[PDB]
Amino acid sequence: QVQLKESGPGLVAPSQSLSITCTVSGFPLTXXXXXWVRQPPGKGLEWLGXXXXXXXXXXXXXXXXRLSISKDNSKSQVFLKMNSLQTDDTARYYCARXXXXXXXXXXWGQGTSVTVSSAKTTPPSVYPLAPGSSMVTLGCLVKGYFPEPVTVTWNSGSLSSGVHTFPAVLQSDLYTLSSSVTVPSSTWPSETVTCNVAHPASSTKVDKKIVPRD
Amino acid sequence: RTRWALLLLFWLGWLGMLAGAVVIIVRAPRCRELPAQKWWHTGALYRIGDLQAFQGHGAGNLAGLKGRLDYLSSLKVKGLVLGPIHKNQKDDVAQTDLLQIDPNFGSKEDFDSLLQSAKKKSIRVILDLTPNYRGENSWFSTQVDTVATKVKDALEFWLQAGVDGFQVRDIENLKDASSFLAEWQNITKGFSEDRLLIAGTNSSDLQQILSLLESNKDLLLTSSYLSDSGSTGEHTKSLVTQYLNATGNRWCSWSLSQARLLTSFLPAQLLRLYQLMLFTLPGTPVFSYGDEIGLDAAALPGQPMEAPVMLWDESSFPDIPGAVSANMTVKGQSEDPGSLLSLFRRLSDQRSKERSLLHGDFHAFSAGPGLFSYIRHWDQNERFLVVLNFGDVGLSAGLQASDLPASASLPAKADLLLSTQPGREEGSPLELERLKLEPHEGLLLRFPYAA
Amino acid sequence: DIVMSQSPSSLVVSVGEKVTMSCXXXXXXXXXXXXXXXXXWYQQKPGQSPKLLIYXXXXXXXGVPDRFTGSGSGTDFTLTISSVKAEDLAVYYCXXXXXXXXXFGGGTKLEIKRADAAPTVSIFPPSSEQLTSGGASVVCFLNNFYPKDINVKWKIDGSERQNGVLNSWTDQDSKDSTYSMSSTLTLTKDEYERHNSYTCEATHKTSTSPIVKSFNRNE
Amino acid sequence: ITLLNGVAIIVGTIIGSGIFVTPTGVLKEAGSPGLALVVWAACGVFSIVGALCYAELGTTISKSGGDYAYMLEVYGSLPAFLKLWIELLIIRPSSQYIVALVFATYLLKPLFPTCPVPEEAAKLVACLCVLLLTAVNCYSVKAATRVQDAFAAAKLLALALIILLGFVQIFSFEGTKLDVGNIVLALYSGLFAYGGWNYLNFVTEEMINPYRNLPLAIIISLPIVTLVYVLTNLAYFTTLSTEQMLSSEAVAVDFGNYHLGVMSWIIPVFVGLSCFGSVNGSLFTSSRLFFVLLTPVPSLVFTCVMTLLYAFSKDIFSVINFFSFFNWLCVALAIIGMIWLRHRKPELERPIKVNLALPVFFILACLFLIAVSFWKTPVECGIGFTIILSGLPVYFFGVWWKN
Ligand SMILES: *[C@@H]1O[C@H](CO)[C@@H](O[C@@H]2O[C@H](CO)[C@@H](O)[C@H](O)[C@H]2NC(C)=O)[C@H](O)[C@H]1NC(C)=O
Ligand SMILES: CC(C)CCC[C@@H](C)[C@H]1CC[C@H]2[C@@H]3CC=C4C[C@@H](O)CC[C@]4(C)[C@H]3CC[C@]12C
Ligand SMILES: CC(C)CCC[C@@H](C)[C@H]1CC[C@H]2[C@@H]3CC=C4C[C@@H](O)CC[C@]4(C)[C@H]3CC[C@]12C
Ligand SMILES: CC(C)CCC[C@@H](C)[C@H]1CC[C@H]2[C@@H]3CC=C4C[C@@H](O)CC[C@]4(C)[C@H]3CC[C@]12C
Ligand SMILES: CC(C)CCC[C@@H](C)[C@H]1CC[C@H]2[C@@H]3CC=C4C[C@@H](O)CC[C@]4(C)[C@H]3CC[C@]12C
Ligand SMILES: CC(C)CCC[C@@H](C)[C@H]1CC[C@H]2[C@@H]3CC=C4C[C@@H](O)CC[C@]4(C)[C@H]3CC[C@]12C
Ligand SMILES: *[C@@H]1O[C@H](CO)[C@@H](O)[C@H](O)[C@H]1NC(C)=O
Ligand SMILES: *[C@@H]1O[C@H](CO)[C@@H](O)[C@H](O)[C@H]1NC(C)=O
Ligand SMILES: *[C@@H]1O[C@H](CO)[C@@H](O)[C@H](O)[C@H]1NC(C)=O
Repeated sequence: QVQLKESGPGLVAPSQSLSITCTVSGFPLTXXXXXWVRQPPGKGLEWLGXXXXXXXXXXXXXXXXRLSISKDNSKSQVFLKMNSLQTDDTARYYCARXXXXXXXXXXWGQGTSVTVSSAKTTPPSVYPLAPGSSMVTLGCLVKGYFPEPVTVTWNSGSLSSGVHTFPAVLQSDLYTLSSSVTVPSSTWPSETVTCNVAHPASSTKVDKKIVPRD
Repeated sequence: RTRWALLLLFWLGWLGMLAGAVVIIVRAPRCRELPAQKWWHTGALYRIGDLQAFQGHGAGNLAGLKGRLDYLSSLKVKGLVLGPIHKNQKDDVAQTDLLQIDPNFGSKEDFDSLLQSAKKKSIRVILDLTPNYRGENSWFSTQVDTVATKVKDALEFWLQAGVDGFQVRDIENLKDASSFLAEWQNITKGFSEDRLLIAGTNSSDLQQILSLLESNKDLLLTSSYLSDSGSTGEHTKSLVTQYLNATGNRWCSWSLSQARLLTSFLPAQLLRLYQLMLFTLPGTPVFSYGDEIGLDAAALPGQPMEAPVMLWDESSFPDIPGAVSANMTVKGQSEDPGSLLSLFRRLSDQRSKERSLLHGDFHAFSAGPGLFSYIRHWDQNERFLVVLNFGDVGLSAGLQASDLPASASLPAKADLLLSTQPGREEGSPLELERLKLEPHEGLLLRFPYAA
Repeated sequence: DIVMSQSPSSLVVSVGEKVTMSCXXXXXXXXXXXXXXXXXWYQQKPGQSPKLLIYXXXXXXXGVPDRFTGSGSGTDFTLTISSVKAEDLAVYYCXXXXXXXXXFGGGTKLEIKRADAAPTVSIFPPSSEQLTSGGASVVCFLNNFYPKDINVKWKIDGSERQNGVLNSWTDQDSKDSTYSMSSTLTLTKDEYERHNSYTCEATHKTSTSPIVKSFNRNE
Repeated sequence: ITLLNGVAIIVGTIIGSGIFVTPTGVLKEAGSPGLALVVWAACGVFSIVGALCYAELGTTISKSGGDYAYMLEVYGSLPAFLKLWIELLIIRPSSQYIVALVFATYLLKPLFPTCPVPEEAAKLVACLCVLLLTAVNCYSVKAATRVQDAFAAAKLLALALIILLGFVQIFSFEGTKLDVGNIVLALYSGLFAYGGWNYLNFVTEEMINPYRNLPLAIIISLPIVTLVYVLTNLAYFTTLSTEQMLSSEAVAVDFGNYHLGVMSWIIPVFVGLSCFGSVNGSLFTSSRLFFVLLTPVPSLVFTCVMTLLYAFSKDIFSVINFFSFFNWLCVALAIIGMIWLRHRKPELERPIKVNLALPVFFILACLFLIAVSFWKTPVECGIGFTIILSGLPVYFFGVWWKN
């Protein structure tokens, strides 16, 4: 298999340098050229540069001055140095993999959502939702966190039916999203369904075991 | 009175002008002496393994070869490496004599007329001496010590009959390979020091090739070192540079294989990209026949891939009439200026003529990933810059000339001699900081001394 | 620099309708020495990294379903799905497989037509943990409706409150091709306990009358 | 002096030291040696129609006119001043610069056999030959011409030695590069070696009767030199590559090193004294013709200073084509005079009567030579044209300040 693990999203103050990593496995790093691709959300893709086994870069002219691609041959990972981050650098930074001088990025990375701002990291405040008073819905309201990516699943891969995780909206410089799951009413009294959150900018993993209303 | 000063000032002023002229030629740098160029250094070689298939259908005699030489000297080759024509019945030791020619090929008086007609065109015939050229094991598996003396006794006979060198192949199949090449290089040079001995090997790794060249430093060693270069020429910059430092920049042959063509190893998109490289590297390129028109062992049914049939015109292959097109022939490519036969006649023109490509120096510098580039220079003649793009994309070559000496450094513009792909204008000056090559394009740029 | 222009900005089809999307390059993307066209086609499912489908303008990559056929040369190209499935909802891009600066495409979003379906309105009171910290917010979910244009209006026991409400549609499902909509109201501790009944109203094309779910604070 | 010994007086003048510089320049603009050989044989019989009609002209202007320029030009064109001025500033000293410069390249070519010679070191040694030979004329006119006749033997045996090796060793039409801008610019370089036929009346007319001798003594002396100029090209085309002699400053030294090791010692001292005396003899004729208040001595210092001004050039073949544009200009204005004297004056012409066939072949031919190179590259013709009109300031200085 070909796996390209990636660091996950990071928050930085403006005009600070950023080094993003693209740690790989499953193939020799010296025999294929690893490229970097920028994408802002809701827009088009943009290409940044390349690398090799001789650390030879082929950068693009729109983004040549503030990018410095490097490769660590020992741990099999490549680096990308940001410089003088302006507010129009909040984007995803994919790290793909192309054959030896063919420019056909087959196996892509997982994505790192770089978000640049002057604000402070805030841990989320998660509250459950109970219906009270033929199937019924359970909700998980996650409120008050500044760095945008949060992955919410139900009982870590147990519940895959009706799992609607809504996109995050911005108000008061914090993000609030809510999730929903649809299950019959025979299971949830006879079990317990627990919302779990993951905040990869802070690793604040909080669970809330849902109690039923009376 | 008036006669005193004005002639004395000329008596001062003439020595006032001689004092400049006597030191300026001392401050100016002088040439270093040219190396003694032997006859094979002055160009390429050209191998003919099968006379039966070079012209075709029973007319493969040595007597019919004389009409081909005016074509074969338009390519401007400097040698000719005729296949094993001695009498040999396969896998039989006692019934093989290297003195007498097989009567299917001709006779002894036909061969001596061939050497005379080749001297008028400055073409040197190098006789092959692989003793068993019909068995799968080339060097007579048992009783190896008399076949050493069968070649040693036959190294005197063809040398007193006027051949100009020798060639043995498959030296990985006999024992004591490094010592038998020492006795024969002595005999071939002790007769005259303008004779040759090209050995051939199939081993691709470097550590077996240096062990043959550590005893004898005066033979060419053709091998399949450059053969397994990669899918798209991946390790070509790595294999060329590491081999020239392994020998300390000596003289060495540059060929893809010991017997096979170019297209047994490369895609058809990489043929014009390797003929540019094989001429401009510091050595004698050793082509096989058909490598100037792009002959293919495949794409024609019923062909032995060891010895394909040459395609002179559309009547060259009468067995399958609809196979041979009008752009695959020698006649069809001679007038087409964008063909492959014109590239072989433009590059072998520059290899025989200019003095940087003849015996200049080699300094390859860093560039972008996926492309290869190097410089060629003698003392004060024209300088040459080759740029080869091995990738399947349009990379912009970023040439980083930070380790070149001050005598051979890059200019800001250099005019294009020829490119392997049509689409650029030739002779016009070309900037170097914005080069922007095409997919699989190679360039040949020249620039003067200007130092 | 080659400029890539993807023609349809957004299309909507039903299942099995043989959709095509066009493309156009500024410079010619056909190298006239090998006569092979150089263009690529990527597929970006929502919330995921992109995935290669077609390179050299007609060669499907390893592991791609055979619905994706791409053809053309010169400066016109076309990706064709023979018959779309329920999971082929994604965004399709265009690269330039032979260039120094590889300029990507604009993008084209593929929607899916389905028959109309009514929502499933559910309303939640604030939880006991949120009541401890001093904040109050009520949530009105709307599940599994197709046409993706619902105007939710909030009413507090007969008073239509329409100031400071949040809405966030989710992207279209890959299983049943439906949408979802959440609606949360931002109030205080004092503003929530000053009233008893809260009304969430859902306007749709399936029904003329809105669907109403509600609750009372006092029980 | 008879017909036989009188012909040997002619070949002593026309075989100059220009032969050692031009075959590089005739091959550079004609490509292949087979076309380069026919350019050599063309300009030889091109000279024989022009040098014979001058022999019909020069015998009349010496008896009835009595001078080189003036008394002929008071028939032809009374502004003769610019004609003597173009003759004395760009015709005489530039000819004295080239023959001085070939001495400089051949003297240093053993030191730099494969390198090009440092061109700013060839400017110094060329002017070191002229300042030695300017002062030797002004100090003693007797001692100047005495070793000059000894140096006249040096240009012959060094030329015969090259042809001596041209027979010991023993495509051609492939690289033609035919162009009307190239076939007239390679014809200028071959005509530079045929020097002194326009001064041929002062050498041979005094000895014997010019009735039928002087056409017959020139119709056989020009084919006997054109053979020697061709036979020194085949000694180059067989002993060297066409690519080796295209990149060469001294082609004879590259020839001499190929054959014997101490023949490299003997060539640049033999051809070195060839152009050493050829610039010595060129200072003699340019000294007297301005005279024929002022002694002959300041005529020697004026052609000395104005030949050092040509060290600001860049190559020999630039100033050769600068020379041949104006050397062939002034000969066309001379031969237009004699055809104008075919209806004007009786002249008492009994040296030679024939003026029908030969001059009309020539005047249309040198007009073709002057037409192509003016349209080709006038950056050397225009700087020569911006100074021929500059004599008219000096002409206004002569009209009124002496009146
Ligand atoms: C290069 O030549 C060597 C000669 O030894 C080949 O090695 C032999 O290969 C045959 C069949 O491939 C085996 O039966 C022998 O045992 C091998 N001998 C040794 C000593 O290894 C080798 O295969 C050749 N390589 C190529 C690519 O043809
Ligand atoms: C007008 C007369 C006096 C000119 C005389 C020129 C003399 C001084 C020149 C012309 C030819 C020259 C020689 C040409 C070649 C060589 C061989 C070289 O390895 C050492 C210098 C040496 C030996 C030169 C010495 C100087 C030399 C003899
Ligand atoms: C103003 C008039 C009277 C001056 C007369 C003498 C002139 C023509 C001569 C005398 C010395 C000569 C110089 C001697 C040496 C050199 C060095 C060479 O690399 C270029 C030419 C150059 C620079 C010459 C130019 C012409 C020169 C200046
Ligand atoms: C007629 C006159 C003006 C000619 C003058 C020529 C002079 C400048 C030339 C001719 C011979 C030359 C010498 C020939 C050989 C050598 C030996 C070499 O290792 C250093 C330079 C040196 C010493 C040369 C210096 C310059 C030189 C003296
Ligand atoms: C290059 C620059 C400096 C000009 C050089 C001019 C030289 C060559 C000229 C100018 C003046 C000349 C001198 C003028 C007068 C005489 C007196 C005569 O009884 C012998 C010659 C002699 C001694 C001349 C020698 C040459 C001379 C020195
Ligand atoms: C009449 C007086 C003032 C000057 C006499 C010497 C004249 C005729 C000489 C001396 C310097 C010479 C110039 C020197 C260099 C060049 C550059 C070359 O690319 C074309 C010819 C040209 C332009 C020459 C033309 C002739 C020239 C001007
Ligand atoms: C050949 O070998 C002999 C003895 O083995 C030796 O004396 C001779 O020098 C050799 N010839 C060469 C090295 O040219
Ligand atoms: C060439 O030789 C050494 C030995 O392998 C190699 O490591 C190095 O790259 C080169 N050294 C020099 C001085 O060129
Ligand atoms: C020669 O021409 C044919 C057309 O008949 C073409 O198919 C073929 O590709 C050409 N050969 C090469 C090497 O391009």
